[PDB]
Amino acid sequence: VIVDLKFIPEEVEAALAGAFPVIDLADVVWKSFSGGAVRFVDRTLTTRMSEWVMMQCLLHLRQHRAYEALAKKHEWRDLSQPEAADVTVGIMGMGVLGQDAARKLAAMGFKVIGWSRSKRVIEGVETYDAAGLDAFLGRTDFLVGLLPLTPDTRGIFNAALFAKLSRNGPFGAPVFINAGRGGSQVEADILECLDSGVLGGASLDVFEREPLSPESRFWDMPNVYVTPHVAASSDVRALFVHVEHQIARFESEHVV
Amino acid sequence: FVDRTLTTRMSEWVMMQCLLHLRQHRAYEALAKKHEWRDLSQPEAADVTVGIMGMGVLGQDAARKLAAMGFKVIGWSRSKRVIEGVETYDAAGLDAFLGRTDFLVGLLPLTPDTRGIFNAALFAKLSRNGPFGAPVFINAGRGGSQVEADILECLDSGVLGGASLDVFEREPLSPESRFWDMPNVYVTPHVAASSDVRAL
Ligand SMILES: [Cl-]
Repeated sequence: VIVDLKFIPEEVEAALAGAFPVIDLADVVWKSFSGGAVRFVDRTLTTRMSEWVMMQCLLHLRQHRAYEALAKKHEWRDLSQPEAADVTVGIMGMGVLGQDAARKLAAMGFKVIGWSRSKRVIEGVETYDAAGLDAFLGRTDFLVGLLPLTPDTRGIFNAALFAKLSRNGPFGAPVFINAGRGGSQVEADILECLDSGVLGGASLDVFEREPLSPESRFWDMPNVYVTPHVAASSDVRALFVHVEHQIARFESEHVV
Repeated sequence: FVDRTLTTRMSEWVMMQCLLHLRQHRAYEALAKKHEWRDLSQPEAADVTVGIMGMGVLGQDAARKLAAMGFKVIGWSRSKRVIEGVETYDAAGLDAFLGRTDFLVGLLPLTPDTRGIFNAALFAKLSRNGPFGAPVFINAGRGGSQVEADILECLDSGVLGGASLDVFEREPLSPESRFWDMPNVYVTPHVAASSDVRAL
């Protein structure tokens, strides 16, 4: 089997031991069977994404940066701490990813509301539509972006949207979390809102131009968490089980 | 004063620690400090076993929530307990429990049965077969249940790969403690659950 994948080479090399019981062209294609989304539909992407989203909401809720700054000073000091039920997480995007995250955040105690341009009826979650966007934003303390990039979501996360987020929550200023696509945000507005305090903090997994430039100001900011577009990663061992099975079945799905 | 929010608050902290360790937060922050964009190989929660010692109210709440997030979860208590949805181990099953555990979570009360229970000999029985090759220790019960000199020695030797500590043998933790500067140790000042003073 020909393997030409621009993934982590060590993870590919390691995953070949056992797989296809192998012309590895770094010595099945992704920037040379597709390596990602005959396509590969990795069933673990949703649950992986929800781990990242949950982690961001907890990092912000539990004041991780303030406690780490105290730890760096070797200073023992308890801070006033809201519970998850004191914070409304507003999720823009009520597809598979938004629905999974909503359910899990609510089970952890967060108040959760959802938004999509056209109304969706989601069991257990109050949802808002385009006409209800202002009301949705005004209730939201932690804004979570799980939207696709379409013409309707180009630069949707912008200065005016951030200015309509709630300032009535326990931190007095909203937080922005995005793991959809960088084209959905106006990065200059995010930076200016962080500098001005309109946004109290952010978690960004996606950027207008990836990989994020080493000169970006996002890297050093005290209340911004940067991840390199890894909210969900495929396991290459899972890809080969998909290729083995589809190679075997063909010898005995998911054609584009 | 019985603050009804303590359980759910505790589970927030426990969930946060398990995700911080799972998602390699320290490694990604070190990358960010270098302004270096680099993806790391990433297990999913289903690749990690969280073993919770203490299957009272706190342990049960945490176990349920960790399993809903995708973690493999097992529980331990000295007495046999049957807990819906969670595999549990008893006194006789302690060594088996430890050998299956990648992230050890302490949610025990402090009694003569739990005094200094988290010690070098216990850490030596934890799994090294998980995706990081070394176990992690997380404690939010009481500091009297751990032997801090053993935690430090195990971190130095690599017997423990990292830790999250909310409780300590002597609180407040001394400014001279080695815990504060370690790259894979998270320190919180006994705040896994705080009572809301308006409720008092
Ligand atoms: Cl939408």
